[PDB]
Amino acid sequence: NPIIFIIILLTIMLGTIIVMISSHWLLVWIGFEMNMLAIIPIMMKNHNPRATEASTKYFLTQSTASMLLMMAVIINLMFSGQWTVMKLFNPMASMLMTMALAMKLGMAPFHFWVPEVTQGIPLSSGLILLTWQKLAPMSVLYQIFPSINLNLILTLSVLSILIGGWGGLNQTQLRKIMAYSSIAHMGWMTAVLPYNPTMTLLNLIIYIIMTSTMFTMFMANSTTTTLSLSHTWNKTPIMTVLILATLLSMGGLPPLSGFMPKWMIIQEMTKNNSIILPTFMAITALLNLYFYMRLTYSTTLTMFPSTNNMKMKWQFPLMKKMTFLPTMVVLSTMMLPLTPMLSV
Amino acid sequence: QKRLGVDLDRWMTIQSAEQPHGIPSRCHAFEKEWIECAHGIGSIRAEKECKIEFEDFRECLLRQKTMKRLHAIRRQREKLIKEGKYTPP
Amino acid sequence: NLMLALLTNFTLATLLVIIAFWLPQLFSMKFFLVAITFLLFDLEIALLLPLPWASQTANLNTMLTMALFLIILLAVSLAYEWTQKGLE
Amino acid sequence: SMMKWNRERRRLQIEDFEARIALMPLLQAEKDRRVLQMLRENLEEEAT
Amino acid sequence: MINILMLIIPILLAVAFLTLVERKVLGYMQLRKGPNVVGPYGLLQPIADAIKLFIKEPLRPATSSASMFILAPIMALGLALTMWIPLPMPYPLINMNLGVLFMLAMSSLAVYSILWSGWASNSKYALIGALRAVAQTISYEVTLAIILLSVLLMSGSFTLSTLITTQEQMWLILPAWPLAMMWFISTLAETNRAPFDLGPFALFFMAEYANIIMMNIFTAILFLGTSHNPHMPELYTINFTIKSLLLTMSFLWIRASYPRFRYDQLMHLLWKNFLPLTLALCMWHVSLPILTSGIP
Amino acid sequence: AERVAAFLKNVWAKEPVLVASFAIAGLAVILPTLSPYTKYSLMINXXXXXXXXXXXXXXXXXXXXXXXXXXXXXXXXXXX
Amino acid sequence: MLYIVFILSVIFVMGFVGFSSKPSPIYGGLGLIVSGGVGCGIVLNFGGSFLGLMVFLIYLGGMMVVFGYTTAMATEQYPEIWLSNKAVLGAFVTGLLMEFFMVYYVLKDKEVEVVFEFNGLGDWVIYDTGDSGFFSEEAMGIAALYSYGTWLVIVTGWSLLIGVVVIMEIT
Amino acid sequence: ELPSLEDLKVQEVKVSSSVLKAAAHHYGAQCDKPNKEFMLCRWEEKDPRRCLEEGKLVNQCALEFFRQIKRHCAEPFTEYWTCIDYSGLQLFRRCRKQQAQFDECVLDKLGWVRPDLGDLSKVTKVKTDRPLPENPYHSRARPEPNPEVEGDLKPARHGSRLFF
Amino acid sequence: SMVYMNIMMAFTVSLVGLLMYRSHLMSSLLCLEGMMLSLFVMAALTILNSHFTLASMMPIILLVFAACEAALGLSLLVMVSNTYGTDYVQNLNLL
Repeated sequence: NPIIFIIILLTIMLGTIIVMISSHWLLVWIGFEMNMLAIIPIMMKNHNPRATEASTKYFLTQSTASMLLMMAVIINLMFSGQWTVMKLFNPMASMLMTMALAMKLGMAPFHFWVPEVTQGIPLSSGLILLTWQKLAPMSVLYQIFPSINLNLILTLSVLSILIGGWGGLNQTQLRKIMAYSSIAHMGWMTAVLPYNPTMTLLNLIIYIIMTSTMFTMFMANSTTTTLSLSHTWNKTPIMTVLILATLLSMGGLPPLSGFMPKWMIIQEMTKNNSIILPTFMAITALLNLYFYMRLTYSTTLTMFPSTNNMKMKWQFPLMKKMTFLPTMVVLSTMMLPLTPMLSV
Repeated sequence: QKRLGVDLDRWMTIQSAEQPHGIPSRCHAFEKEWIECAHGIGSIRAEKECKIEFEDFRECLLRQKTMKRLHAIRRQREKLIKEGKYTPP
Repeated sequence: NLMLALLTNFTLATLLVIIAFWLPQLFSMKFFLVAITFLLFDLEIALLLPLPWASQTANLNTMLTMALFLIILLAVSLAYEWTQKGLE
Repeated sequence: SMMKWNRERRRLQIEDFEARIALMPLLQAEKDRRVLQMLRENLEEEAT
Repeated sequence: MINILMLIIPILLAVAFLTLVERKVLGYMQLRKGPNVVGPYGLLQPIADAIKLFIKEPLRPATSSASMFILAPIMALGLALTMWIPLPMPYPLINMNLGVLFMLAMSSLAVYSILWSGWASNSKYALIGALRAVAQTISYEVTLAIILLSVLLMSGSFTLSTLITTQEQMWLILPAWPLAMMWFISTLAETNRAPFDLGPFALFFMAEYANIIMMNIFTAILFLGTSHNPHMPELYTINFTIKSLLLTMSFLWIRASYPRFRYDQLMHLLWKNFLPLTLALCMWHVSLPILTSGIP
Repeated sequence: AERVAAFLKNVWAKEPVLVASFAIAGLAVILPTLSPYTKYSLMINXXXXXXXXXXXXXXXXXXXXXXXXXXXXXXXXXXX
Repeated sequence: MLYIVFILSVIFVMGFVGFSSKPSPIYGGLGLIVSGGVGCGIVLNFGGSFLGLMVFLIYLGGMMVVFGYTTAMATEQYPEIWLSNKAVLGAFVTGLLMEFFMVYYVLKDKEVEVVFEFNGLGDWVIYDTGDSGFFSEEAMGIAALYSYGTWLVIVTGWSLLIGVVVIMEIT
Repeated sequence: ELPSLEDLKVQEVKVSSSVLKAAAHHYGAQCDKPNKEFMLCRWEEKDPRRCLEEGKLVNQCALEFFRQIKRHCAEPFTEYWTCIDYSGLQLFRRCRKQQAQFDECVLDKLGWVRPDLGDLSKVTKVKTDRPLPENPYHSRARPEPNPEVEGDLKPARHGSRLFF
Repeated sequence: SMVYMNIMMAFTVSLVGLLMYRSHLMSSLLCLEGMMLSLFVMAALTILNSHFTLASMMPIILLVFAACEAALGLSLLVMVSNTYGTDYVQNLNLL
């Protein structure tokens, strides 16, 4: 595909800009549906039966998500009648606002599409456009941080790490593990929103970079654990060392800068007399680490995936941000712990 | 807003703003109180200082307080059936 | 009344159907693209509807730059359609 | 030929809107009625 | 309210007497003669066709799918007669807030009449043949919307009564000179047989012939009019009947003279030939009331 | 000429309706900026009062008088 | 007789009963003709003739017409009768009993609801407006404008450029 | 709420027809001051409860204008009025010939005055009645906002985080 | 209050109608049209009663984006009928 693929990709970039730079309620409504028209062609790409099934499952869940969001916009005319994105002014519209944004994100009750959508994506270039897409509903949630009830956000954040922590244990597909770490990390996202809206934006920065480092290192084609197994000996051994720095960082480990969200999310919550919730956060986070525990053994060990066919010609992929971003993803906890102020 | 629109105008969002020609809002006078009450951050986080001016503004759009009142008159008008009822028009 | 004008037309239309029945005694996916183009052009026409309706009061220097712009992209969409459209 | 007729319509339309501006007892008829209707409503409230 | 009944029964007579004029004008265009054995000059045949087709002629059901086949004539005959309501014949029957919006909508809702009849038959060859006929009706309504929006942009609002006032001395044929040619072709959309051709058979084309008169009168207001004269409504109506019927003969002219376009090439007439021309005129008609002052 | 004379007469021979699609739409953009006649249309458009007039309380003010015919205010008299 | 909007609103929900029920896409397609056409009348009663006729031009003059094509493309020929279908009639009978049983409580004006809002009279306060304006008024006399909302014109144009390009790449 | 009394509305009103008033826009030129006094009252004070005595002067002056037409040139005025009702909704077209018969009769009197431009917002300097600032709707002044911190910020602690 | 007790009820009925299935995938997209139709009426009543004048353009824009989804999602439905015989919810491959 020539220029038209870049134009479609630029309209997702432009689509989230309408969401970011906004004041009107129908303006963000357009911004969400600008993405809906633009992700689907990249979802298809290679003319697959899996791609047709994934896109239809992606659309029918996210089209209903937007129409539930528009109901919250119309109730904002029923009561008050002000079309400025600041507060919902309703105990009813706030319910239909948070649950609609939960549909677009990987939050607890509306998570079922996430693993099956990720499987149907043809290439690693399309796999980024779900992790980057989650910036759009998060940007609205930052704007309407008050007037939203704790009983139907924090319950959806706690359950998502529970179902995320058990949702990747019986899975071997590399796309499916990344799809359930998405559900796992979204619980750490929305838990901060009541206890200071700050650090939610920084949690995005850590997550989006760390997820993009994975798929750019998955440019050497691998879909399963057994296909990423034949990489230690048949392919380059230095590549297994750099993926190890990204696998272990996604779980809660302090020498790596993937502990930098788990630094402040617990810290800000403990300030507001809540200890029983951050305990439940950190223990369930070990189940998220446990996926990468068995996935590190694919790279650290021999595991016998030799294969008679040996590659002599050197691999030439895109690798656009595959060098600059993992250096920041591995070490930033010693570099910038004062970056909380710089981001938000 | 996550990112502000500086040196550019794309608002026209709030009620009782710049009219298309000169056409007024149905609740124009009530927001002349509401916007003037809550232009600062004092009654934005607490929302207690402008409670008097919000209840009358909520009454403008819904008309629920008049709806309960007019129903009470209509029920008592129906109570006058086979009693001391009079109709001037 | 508008309802009085509508119902009288429909009731006499159904009355002719009563005369018509009671009185006697004895695949191809290419055509889908047409419907796609039609529906997408309707909305651009729907946005170009208030032209002899809003131009009476509003400023002309602001409108003309935007009014032509909708018809331009309505032709730019057709410019993309020209490069391999179909046999139909 | 069309634009010369449109400018003739401009002379008519300004005269049409002038009749709207000139009439203010038309606006007075509204506010006189609103007081009289409310007084009948108040008498209905006193009776019921 | 007797006026509605005075716009159904004499209107259905005009549809009935159309079959004679379609046979007589096309007849004289083909050197043959019209009906003569029936009456004095064959004038007793439209009532003779009504007794033949309705009373004794039965219907052998192909499948009869419960709700449909009986629902499709309601969408055909009913929607064709509702189009007569907002027409600015001196003083119209309950004048609409917006005239042409009701005119364009009920014509675009008339597409269902051929759609539901496609569902009425169980056979696949009927519905594929039906959708091909829908494809012609669906496409030319885009041009029907564009040409209307460029004619009104010259003068008048959506009200049909204001379209009479603009044609006080000059017709809208001359300022909209390429659009006058364009609108005449785009009116051949509702299975007019001149560009391309696909309950009982009788009442189904009674709605289709009614739409031909409907477009003939719609051309006689948007492009014709001459004057209004509020003092005498008679002088307008006599003059209107001549203007409308001269355009009615022209629809019997294109059908007589010209063969079928080939369905594909008829779809190549639109998008490739018509739509680049109409949108360029639509661009041109935006600039005209701004270039020279004329925004009523 | 390399394409001015070459790629114009070919367009007249091969699909001349495409000439009309660029020329008439082209004149629709260029001519409104060039013509010194667009200024008159904006003047009457603002002059036409759809809403009711409002009276302002004057305390030492110029270019304002009574509702009767007097040399005051805007009141456009462009070509009668 | 006295009510105008409330009688039409019942027929509006009655159309949606055929959407909660699944009586095959053909009979469900007839729902958008019934509920859509009546849906115009609900908009038209409060005013704004332009906005009421938008459903006639787009939903009834495009949307369901294109949806008429796809019913012929997939799941075509014959629609199965809803009387013979199991649970489809069960969803239909439970759907109407959520509305028709409620109307009996709306009688005598006020009614109890799941939400805090009551029914009311809906006859004198049905219009909710006095005189308001005069010439080119009724809120939707000058409804849509290219002026002031210049930004919204561009973004709508962007999405309609996307639509033509994207569907071509899908098929 | 406290509305006006039952005997507050002025007697002798709405005697003229809807189009009979629309036939003569000379009412905009002669008897214009009392109309402008009521107009200025409404924009200053939005309530009809206060500006009703000014409206009594409007209804009184309106009858004074129409009685002059009742006394003199009744024949060309009624002929113009029958012409204005005979037409549909044009209201000014197809009646210009009988508009020539009008004004010509009125030219003998001082009543004839026709503007060929419009009103274009006329100012009333003679108006006093009541002062404009008197709080039209406002009851509370609204509590004072957060005080703006004046002065340049200085680094003192240098990061109040866990380290450095 | 009066009308809003029906059009909100019609929205909740269509909300059930989307998520309930009898194997037909065409009926879900048909209900998505109804969902936007119910959102159209609910927005129209709020803007027309409280004379906004500016907000009247917003449901017209909403009508455009109603048809944006209810065509591009409809085009994907055709692609299911290209790969498989007839469109069914039961006919799936993803795990």
